[PDB]
Amino acid sequence: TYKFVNMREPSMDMKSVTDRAAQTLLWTELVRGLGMTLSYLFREPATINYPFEKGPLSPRFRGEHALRRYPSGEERCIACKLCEAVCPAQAITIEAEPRADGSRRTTRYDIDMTKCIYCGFCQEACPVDAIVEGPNFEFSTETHEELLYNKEKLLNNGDKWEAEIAANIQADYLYR
Amino acid sequence: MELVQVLRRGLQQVSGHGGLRGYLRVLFRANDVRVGTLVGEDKYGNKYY
Amino acid sequence: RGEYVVAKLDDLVNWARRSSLWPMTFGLACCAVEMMHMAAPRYDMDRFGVVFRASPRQSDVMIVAGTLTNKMAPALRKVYDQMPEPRYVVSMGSCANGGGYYHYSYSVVRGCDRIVPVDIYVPGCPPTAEALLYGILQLQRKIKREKRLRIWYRR
Amino acid sequence: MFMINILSLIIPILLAVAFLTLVERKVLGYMQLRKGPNVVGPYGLLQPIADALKLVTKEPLRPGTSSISMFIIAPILGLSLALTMWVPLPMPYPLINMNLGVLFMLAMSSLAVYSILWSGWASNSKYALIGALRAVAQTISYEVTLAIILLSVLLMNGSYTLSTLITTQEHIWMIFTSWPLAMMWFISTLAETNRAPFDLTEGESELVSGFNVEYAAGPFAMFFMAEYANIIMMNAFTAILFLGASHDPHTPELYTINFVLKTLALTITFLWIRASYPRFRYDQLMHLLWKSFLPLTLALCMWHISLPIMTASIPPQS
Amino acid sequence: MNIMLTLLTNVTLASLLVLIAFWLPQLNAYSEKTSPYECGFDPMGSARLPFSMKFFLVAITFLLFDLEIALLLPLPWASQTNNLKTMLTMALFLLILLAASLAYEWTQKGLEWAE
Amino acid sequence: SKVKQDMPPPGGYGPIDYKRNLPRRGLSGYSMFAVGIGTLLFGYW
Ligand code: SF4
Ligand code: SF4
Ligand code: SF4
Repeated sequence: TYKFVNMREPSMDMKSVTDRAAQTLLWTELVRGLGMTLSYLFREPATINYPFEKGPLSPRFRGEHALRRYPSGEERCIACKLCEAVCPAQAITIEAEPRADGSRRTTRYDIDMTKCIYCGFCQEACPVDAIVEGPNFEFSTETHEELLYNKEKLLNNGDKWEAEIAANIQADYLYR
Repeated sequence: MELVQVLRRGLQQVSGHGGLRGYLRVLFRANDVRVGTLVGEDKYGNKYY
Repeated sequence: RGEYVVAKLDDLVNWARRSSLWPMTFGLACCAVEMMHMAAPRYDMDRFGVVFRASPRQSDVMIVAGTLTNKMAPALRKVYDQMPEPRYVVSMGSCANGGGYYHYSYSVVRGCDRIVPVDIYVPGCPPTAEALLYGILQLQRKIKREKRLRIWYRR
Repeated sequence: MFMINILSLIIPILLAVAFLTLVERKVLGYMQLRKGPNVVGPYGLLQPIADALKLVTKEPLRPGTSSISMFIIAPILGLSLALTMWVPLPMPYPLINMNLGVLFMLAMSSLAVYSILWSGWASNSKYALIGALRAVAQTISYEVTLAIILLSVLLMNGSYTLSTLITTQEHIWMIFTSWPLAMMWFISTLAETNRAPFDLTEGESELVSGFNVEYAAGPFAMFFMAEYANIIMMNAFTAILFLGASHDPHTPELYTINFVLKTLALTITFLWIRASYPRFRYDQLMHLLWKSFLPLTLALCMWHISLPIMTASIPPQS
Repeated sequence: MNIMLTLLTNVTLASLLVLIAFWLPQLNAYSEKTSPYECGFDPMGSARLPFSMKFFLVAITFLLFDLEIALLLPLPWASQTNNLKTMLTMALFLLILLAASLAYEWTQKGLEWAE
Repeated sequence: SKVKQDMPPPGGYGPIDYKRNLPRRGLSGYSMFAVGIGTLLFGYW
């Protein structure tokens, strides 16, 4: 099925021609829009007072990457390198090693934020929920080197945004 | 009478924000005029309304 | 002594610059659409004195919004080189900051910094409108911490 | 104290133009669901100061492919004519009682072409050279309609003394006698000031700016000052010309208040129109006046010259 | 005097604005700024070439109409005459000639913005 | 526990209007011309 959009040709009686002549001469649709915009002027302005008020978000929000850790304090990352094999932009780099305790943690774990495209593929790839993307988006930096994160920076991110990530995961792990 | 009602509310918010000094401080610093319930206070000193 | 007068005067000047920076739009990809959302009613860039619309002759800040390709680079260079001082350039989006998804391309430069100086690096793919706005506010605080006439007087 | 009165004319007009740049950004935004500037001081009251300081201390770039003489003279002409064209306005007691005030001000209204042309050509850019001729054609082709409308309206006033215009209206608003005429006049005013429905010179797809392209900082801001001073001046002209007001000689302030309210209302109508309508095309732009506006204006002028004769109601000459 | 004093005040005021505008700010004065502009590029080798145009006809019919507008300007003074009948017929002649010139402009392309 | 997810209410959902309900407003063209001419005539009187 389909509908013809513009076939409504006008009539030609005296009333219709008088109405059309009035609309053309005594500008009416012009006044119609001019009055609609007036109605929008008196309405309630849609505007959020940044940074005092922030936009609504969701528990699935993808933002700054961070390396979580177990309740015992041990980092969850076992350096399976699945996230490195998954990142479409290849922004993740890991070097692993047999630690002094033995658990295979990352000697190097850096995410190039300028290469990252913020997809959330790493977290869904992680089999221990080690790498995640925190709710933070307020990390606009001044130098390009500031963006290139390190393992220590990722650990600090996971130790600062931690109650956030734990609460969001608790509210989202059932969906995923 | 809603006009005088909103005038009264506009003069009420100047009392809600701790008098003239607090109201002017809020207007100049936070770009806000309205008053909401204090739902909490963090350690660093931010009021949550 | 002179620091009092010169500091008050240059504080006035840098405040005036800070509250009236005029973006030179320059949207190349989806980052442009996100910036456009950032000028929408919700966040209302225009409230802060930023005006979004600006010819490159009358503008203060360039937002490099999107991937910058090799064919584009001379045009962006001529645009910035004509930009009157002061001229702070903010790079939005992982693509413009450096590389991007198409980092290892053949006709995409690996960062706006290799083309033009970047004053604020805004990350995101795309940087959600309020993150862009926060980068703008960071540039505003940068303009606040400006000591031009202080350095002149203390050269 | 004459020079004091002069300064009391210029300076307040300068603050009026300055805060028009705030009221437009607030009115437009509220018309399109935006809060507008309210960060620089209370309700954005201080915002025009900051942008003015920035534009004063912004670098004024010298157009390398230009002769600086006109690059400097054109802002002088545009700004000085715009302000001195406020001189003969009937405030309850007009500053200068020029016997031909309306013709005086209409003649000066044509001079904006003499800033437009030098700006467009001296700056020496494609956008500038295009927009110079396009805007020149716009304003000159609407100046004629302004002229016949002024003549036809005045034929019921009595003379070109613009102070007696109040005496003409007194009882009834003059629009009640020339609403078909004013409806054209107002629109032609919209055309002469280059506003969004009729601007055609900015055209931020193919002209970008048209005349104020290479102008930067101060000389650039001077043309904005001229442009947003012509807004207030022509809205005030229309206000007295058609929207009359009372004036008791023992209380001059009453007509002042009524007149400023009328001017603010008309300027708000300007912002109202620009915030809604699309932008004309040069083809349609000149089609609007050559094909449609001009014949109606000619016929209305004929009607308004024949009417006082047949009604035996010729206006008093003195 | 008076009027001339106002014109003097306005022109000097405008000149002070332009002087502060062009002198107060500081410029590094580097060469590549002088490169001209066109939406990102420069205006190649143009912006001064002779302008092959068509609305020249509209521009000249402007002037031709402006003469007649000048002719009909004295009307408000003219309506204060004893022999109103002749003034009525002859002013009506002037506006009719306005309309006839516009009509000949119309049908014979003319005011139709040339292509 | 039974399986649950984001589902429409059992009564489905309320109707969603999509027809252009552009309002009609304004006097007749004859009425507009008549009122304009009457205002004119009062002005000339
Ligand atoms: S979102 Fe994470 S996994 Fe995906 S590309 Fe960016 S850094 Fe790599
Ligand atoms: S997928 Fe998880 S556990 Fe595997 S290397 Fe990446 S962060 Fe470590
Ligand atoms: S950073 Fe992301 S959103 Fe921005 S241009 Fe590149 S792919 Fe698009």
